[PDB]
Amino acid sequence: AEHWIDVRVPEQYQQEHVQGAINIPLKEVKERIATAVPDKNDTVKVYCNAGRQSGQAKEILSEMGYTHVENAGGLKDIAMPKVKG
Repeated sequence: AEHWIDVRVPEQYQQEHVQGAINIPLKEVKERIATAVPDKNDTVKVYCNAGRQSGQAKEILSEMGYTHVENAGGLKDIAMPKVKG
């Protein structure tokens, strides 16, 4: 399966977020991933407004010992349905 995580400020989430993502900012992803995705073998796709901060979150998660994290890109790149906050 997969889980999707918005890793930026809620400010993007308010206007639109990938349908099925949860806002877990970069600053906090390190701890909150454990409650969002208790099985770190599950696929985790991170994205943010500019793709970069999801890149950083991916590195944080890789340090936390994830096996299937991926930076999807930036919010613009993900071609899933989106919804507002």
